Amino acid sequence: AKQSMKAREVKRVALADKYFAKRAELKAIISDVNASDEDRWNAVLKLQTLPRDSSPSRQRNRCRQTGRPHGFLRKFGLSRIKVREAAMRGEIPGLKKASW
Amino acid sequence: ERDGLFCARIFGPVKDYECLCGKYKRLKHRGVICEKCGVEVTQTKVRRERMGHIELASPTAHIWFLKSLPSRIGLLLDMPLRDIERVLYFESYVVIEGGMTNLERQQILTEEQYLDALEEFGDEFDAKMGAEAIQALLKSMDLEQECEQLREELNETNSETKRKKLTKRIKLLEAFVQSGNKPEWMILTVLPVLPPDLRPLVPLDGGRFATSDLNDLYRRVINRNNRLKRLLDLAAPDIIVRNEKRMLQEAVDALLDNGRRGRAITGSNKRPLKSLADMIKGKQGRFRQNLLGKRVDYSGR
Amino acid sequence: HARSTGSYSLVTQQPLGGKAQFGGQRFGEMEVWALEAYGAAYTLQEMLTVKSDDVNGRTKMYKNIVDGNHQMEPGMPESFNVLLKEIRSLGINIELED
Amino acid sequence: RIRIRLKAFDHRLIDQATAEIVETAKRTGAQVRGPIPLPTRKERFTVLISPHVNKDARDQYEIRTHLRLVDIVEPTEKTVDALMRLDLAAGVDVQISLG
Amino acid sequence: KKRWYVVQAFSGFEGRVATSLREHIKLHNMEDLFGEVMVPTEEKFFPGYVLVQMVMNDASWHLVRSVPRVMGFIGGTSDRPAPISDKEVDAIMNRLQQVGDKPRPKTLFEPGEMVRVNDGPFADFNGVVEEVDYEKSRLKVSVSIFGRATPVELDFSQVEK
Ligand SMILES: [Zn+2]
Repeated sequence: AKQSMKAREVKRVALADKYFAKRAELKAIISDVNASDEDRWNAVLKLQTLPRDSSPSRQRNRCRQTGRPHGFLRKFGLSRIKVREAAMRGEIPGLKKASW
Repeated sequence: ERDGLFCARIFGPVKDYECLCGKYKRLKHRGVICEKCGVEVTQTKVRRERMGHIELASPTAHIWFLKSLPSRIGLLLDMPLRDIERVLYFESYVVIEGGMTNLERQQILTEEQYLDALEEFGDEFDAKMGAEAIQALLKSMDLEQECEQLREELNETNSETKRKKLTKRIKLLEAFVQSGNKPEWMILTVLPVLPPDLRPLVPLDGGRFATSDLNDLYRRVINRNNRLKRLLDLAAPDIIVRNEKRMLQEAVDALLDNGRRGRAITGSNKRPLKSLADMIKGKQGRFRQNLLGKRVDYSGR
Repeated sequence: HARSTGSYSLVTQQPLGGKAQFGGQRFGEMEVWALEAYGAAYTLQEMLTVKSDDVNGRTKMYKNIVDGNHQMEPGMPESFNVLLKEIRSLGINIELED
Repeated sequence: RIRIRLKAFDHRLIDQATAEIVETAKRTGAQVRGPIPLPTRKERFTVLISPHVNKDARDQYEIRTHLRLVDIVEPTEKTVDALMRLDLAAGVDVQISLG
Repeated sequence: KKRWYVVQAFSGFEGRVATSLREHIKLHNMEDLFGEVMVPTEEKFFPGYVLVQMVMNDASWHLVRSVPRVMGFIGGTSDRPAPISDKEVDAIMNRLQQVGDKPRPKTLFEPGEMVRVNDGPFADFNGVVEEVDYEKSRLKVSVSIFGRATPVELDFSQVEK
């Protein structure tokens, strides 16, 4: 991936980190069946006001080395291609070719 | 003990260049202090020069400046020794800048004198007791102002006895102004503790530790100070914290110069235990036993 | 009894007392007066700083004696530092000026 | 009782660790329960090995996390400092739990 | 009307002082001159003082000081010793357990990473606690004292801030 994309991702992450407490609270408020209608409405509107990049469902998991969006693995934080390389080199602990 | 009298972080590591607990067993990083050890990292004689301090919950006046004959606080606050001790041992109250009432500044007050005054002058009125009150008196004692007054009093009188009584009071009043000694430094607020190496804890031949007398004195002052902090947390009533602060006052006064107060405390069995001033004074203090006369190598008999 | 260099006490770094404990003879107070009464000044200085108390002074002395030097680096008695810690452990502030 | 959960990727290493722990236990205290082997986690992964395209081209890796359950029935005073100076070999996550 | 007073005993023999005091009351049968005898206790303040509901005659004063292992009353003077208060009894009645209440049903000592374990098998040392299970009263202190450096489920009371 590009540098720019990576930067964007980072920014998104930062935003998420920032706005988590508020956003979560808002969500809770919206959910809460034992609450006022007007309040709920306000909460809904409030959420809209907050930045979009603040959402965690905005940020894509990219490879930590290359930034490749596809072929990702969570345990390693790496795209398949890089993961394989790591494995070959001995750089991922415990990981070896499996047969059964 | 971490962190007691013989601490690690407050003083130093028992072993030379070693964390007593476990890290640094070579000569590379002399100084690092991990959270698992709460220990400095220097020499074995480093603890002999380092001293600790005990945050005394309740103020305690020094015994060397209260009972020296003549007392330093006796001829400075123009108050008889008898009356000074009464208030100091929570047995008498002392006024401090009352206000628009019919009472002096040096004049003391008793339970009956305070009770009636309490219902009388309930507003602007101050009448404390103990070292705290004494400290205030000393703290709020314009040295310079007294000088002129005393000097003018000595030049406006002919009384022989008074002249000598006034010249001995003004001599210690102008001498305090000549130096950087404050009047509120007489009362001990931050009691200092002697280095462990200087109060050594060695076992004799066997399995028990023959402990020094100063460790008994410091351990009692710290036990009482912890009790007094807990009672001021719990808001105990007046008579409980008066006995608690009085026991702390007597504990500090017994640590500094034991036996100058009424009958000296004792551990084993009836013999009194030896305090700091008894490490200085006497035929077996430091002057006459280790500094004027020393034991000597390259010698025979 | 005779002693060149034996064990040293713990609280004040001076030699131990007695014969069973391998100790040195007490150079008492009246002997200090009797050396003030002559003009012997270096004899008394090594008699109460080098030979007795100062630990770095006496290790410098032992190296200098086994190398033929015959010279003392004086320093301070460590028991005077013990006097400073005992007076300082009161409310008294003793120091060393300059 | 002190339950001890050893976890590692290398099995030999884990075994070595376990033995060491047992040794530590047995000198100080008494009645070590024993080194009980729990099931191994074989966390598998498939990945495409081509840079671009070839889907049948694949490598199947795995990480074998081994478990060793060591238990100590009587915790004495001394037993607590048996393994204090003896930290175990690297690449072996231990997990002691009293009661 | 019987007012309260404070008695000092040899600290450590306090329950035996309280029992001997009740027995001296029922010996010298001044039953109308004593109400109760309090030694309060938390899951022990006050450390060495015995509270007595009493009146003040010199006979009852000699009675309480003739009870063995009792030093004396604590007051302004020894002629007429001092009762304590009554305005601080109303607030003490509403609350009598400030050092062991359910106000904080979780953290008893700041975990953070500076605690020492001494209760139970593991004892005397210290470790860093990352996560904690206050709800189920559990701690994940990675104390490196006993063993390598793994989190050992410890008890709040077992550990010490
Ligand atoms: Zn260390």
